[PDB]
Amino acid sequence: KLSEQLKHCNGILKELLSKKHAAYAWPFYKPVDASALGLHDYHDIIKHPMDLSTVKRKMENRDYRDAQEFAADVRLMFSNCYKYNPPDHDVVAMARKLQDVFEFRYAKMPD
Ligand SMILES: CCNC(=O)c1ccc(OCc2ccccn2)c(-c2cn(C)nn2)c1
Repeated sequence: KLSEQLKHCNGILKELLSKKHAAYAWPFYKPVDASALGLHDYHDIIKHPMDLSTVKRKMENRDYRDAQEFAADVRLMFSNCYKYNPPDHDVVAMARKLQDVFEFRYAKMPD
């Protein structure tokens, strides 16, 4: 939502939030509510929380100046998941699948 590359980023963001990917994207829709989920060590392990609603707010507010800055937040969101959770947890399988969607479309960035 701005430059050509940021339009491509906004397109990816809309796809990640779309019903097409909802079966595995839903844990990433909103900030992790650590207290609600009983994850009382979450904010000791994850210094920089990130989620798709925060990425959406930042895109809407024209916070991202380029595609690289947008991608860094999306990857931070996945990295937090891989850091906090055992690699055999259901949420990690969901993260892997949504990251596959992200990486393959991000690679189609217009020059
Ligand atoms: C290391 C222990 N982890 C958790 O106890 C845990 C539980 C639910 C989560 O999210 C809701 C969710 C996801 C998938 C299936 C069912 N419920 C999470 C979680 C969510 N995110 C983004 N990262 N971890 C962790």
